[PDB]
Amino acid sequence: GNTVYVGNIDPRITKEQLYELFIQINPVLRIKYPKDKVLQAYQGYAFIEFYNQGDAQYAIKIMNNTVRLYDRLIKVRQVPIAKLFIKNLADSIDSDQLVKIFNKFGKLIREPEIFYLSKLKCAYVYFEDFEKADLAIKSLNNQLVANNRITVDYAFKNGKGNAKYGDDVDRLLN
Amino acid sequence: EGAEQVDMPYWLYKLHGLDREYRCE
Amino acid sequence: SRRDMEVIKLTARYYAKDKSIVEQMISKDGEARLNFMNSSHPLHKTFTDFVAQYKRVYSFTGQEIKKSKRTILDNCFERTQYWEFEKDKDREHDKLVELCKIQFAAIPWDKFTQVAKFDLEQMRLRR
Amino acid sequence: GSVGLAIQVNYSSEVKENSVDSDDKAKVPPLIRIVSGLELSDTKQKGKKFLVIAYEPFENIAIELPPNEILFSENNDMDNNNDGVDELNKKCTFWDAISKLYYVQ
Amino acid sequence: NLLETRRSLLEEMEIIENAIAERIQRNPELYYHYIQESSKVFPDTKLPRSSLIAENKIYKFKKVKRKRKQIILQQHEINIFLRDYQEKQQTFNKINFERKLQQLEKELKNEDENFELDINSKKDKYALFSSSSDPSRRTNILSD
Repeated sequence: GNTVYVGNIDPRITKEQLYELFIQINPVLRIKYPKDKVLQAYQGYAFIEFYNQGDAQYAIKIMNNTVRLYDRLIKVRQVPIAKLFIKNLADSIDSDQLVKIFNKFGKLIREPEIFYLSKLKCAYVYFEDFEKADLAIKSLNNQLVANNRITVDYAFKNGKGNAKYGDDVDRLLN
Repeated sequence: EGAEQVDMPYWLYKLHGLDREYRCE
Repeated sequence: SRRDMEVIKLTARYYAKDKSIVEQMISKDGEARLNFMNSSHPLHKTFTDFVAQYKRVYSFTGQEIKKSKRTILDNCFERTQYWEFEKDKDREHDKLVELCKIQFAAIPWDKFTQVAKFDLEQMRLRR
Repeated sequence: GSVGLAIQVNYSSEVKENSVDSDDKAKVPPLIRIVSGLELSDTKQKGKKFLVIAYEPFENIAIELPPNEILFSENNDMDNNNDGVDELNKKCTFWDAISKLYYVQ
Repeated sequence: NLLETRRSLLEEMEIIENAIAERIQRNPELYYHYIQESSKVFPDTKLPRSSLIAENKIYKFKKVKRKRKQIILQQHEINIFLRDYQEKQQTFNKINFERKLQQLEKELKNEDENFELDINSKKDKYALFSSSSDPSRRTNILSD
C-alpha cells in the first residue's frame, strides 16, 4: 500500500544510489534492499516504502519502464468458506452438473472438487454462506439423484459447523 | 449380510519449542 | 410436492387412453404446469413410468387373475432366480473390467508405428 | 455440432488365431489411448499426440493428431460407471467381435 | 377414478412379490424347506435339484445357513404377506373428455400454499414390506 516493488537491478547499485533516483519522484521513508549475507551481493531488487499511498501509485506510473541503470530497464510495480462433503455421489454427475444443482440453495465461491475414494466418488463443494449450505443439507440429504442415493454433510477440518464457526462466517459475509 | 461364497532432529524441536500443541480460537 | 404428483398422474390417465387430449391441452392453455410433456424436464421419465402402468390396467380389463398360494411362491422363486442371474452377469462384467485393466497397464505404449494423419449408441446393438 | 474423425481398423479373418484358443485374454477388446509424443524410441522430434491402437498379437498402430481438440464432446451418454479401462474407451469405441472390425470415433 | 385404484392395487401386489422374493434371495431354505413337505402331500409338485438344497444355493451363490427360529418367523411373515396379497387381489377383481381434463386441473389449483415435501407413496409401502423395518438400522428382521 505504501510500498512498491523495483525489479531488474544490477547489483552494482548500492542503497545510496537508489535513494537519489527516487527522491526526485517523492519523499522516501525507508529502503530495504536485501542481500545474501554470505556472498554479500544484492539479489537484484529493492522494496522501497514511501510516506502514503498517493505518492506510491504516482511513482509506479512515472517510473515503470523509464530509466536504465547499467543499461538494464528499471521495472517499478505495486505490491473461510463453507464446505460440504458429499458421500456416495452418482457417477453420472459432472462438475458442471454439481454447479447446476447447488446454485438454487446457495452461491458458489469456488467450483466443486470431485475426488475418488476407496471407486467412491466424493466432492468438496464451496459455499459463500453458512446458512445457504444448510439448505443443501436440509433438502438434498438422503435424496435420490441420477438413480443413486446421495448423502450431504459437513466436511472435516472436527467437522465444520461449530458454534464459533457460525459466528465468524456471519461477520466474513458482512 | 452378503458374505457369500460361490459354487530426525529429536532434541532440537523440544529445545526450539516445536511440537508443543497450541491453538488460536 | 402434492401438486406435482397430482399433475403428473391426472394427465397420465388421459394420456394412457387417447394421447391426443394432452396434445390439445398444451396448445390451448399455454401454462408452465405442463412442462413435463417434453423430455427435457426430469419428471418425464417418471411420467413415462406411470403411463406404462396405466396401460397395463387397460390390458386385462374384463379378465380376472387367479394365482393361487402354491403359484405365488412358484413365481417369486422364479423372480429370485433372475435376481441371482442378473447378479452373476454383473460379476463377470466386473472381472473382465479388471482383466482389461491388467492388460492395459502392462503393454508397451512406446512401440509406435504410425501411417497417416488427420450415433454409435444405436450401432452398439444388432439388427 | 462439430467435426470428428472415424477410423476403421480391420483384423485377420481366422488365419493364425486357430492355435490360440485356450481362453487367454481373448475376450478383451483392443484399447485406444492418447499418448503424448514426448517419449519416443529415437527421441529426436515431437510436439504432437498419438492415438495408439493396441491388440495383443499384432503390432501397434498410431494416429498423429495435429490440432488440440477435435471430437471432444460433453456428457455424451447418461454417463454410467462401467469404466472398463477409462472413459475414452466407453464413450467412443466399438468391437464387433464376430467379424473383428474395431471402430473408433 | 377407478384407474388409480387399479394401479395402486397392482403396485401393492408388485411390492409384496418383490418383498417375499428378497427373503427367498437372502434365505433359499424358506422355499426349499417348504417344497420338501408339499412334495409328500402334493406329489405332482416339482422340487429343484438336491445339490441346490444341501449347498443352499439358487443359481450360483451359497448363502449363510439360518437357524430354525428365523426361518419359521419368515414363513409366518410371508404368510401374512400372502394374506395381504390375496386380500388386495379379491377387491381388485371386484373393481376391475377434454373438458373433464380442464375441470379437474382448475380444481388442482386449490390450496396452492402447501409447503410440504411428499415422498411417502412408493417409499412408505416399500419400507413397510422390506427386511429390518422395525429397528433403527439392524436389530430385528421383522417388517413394519
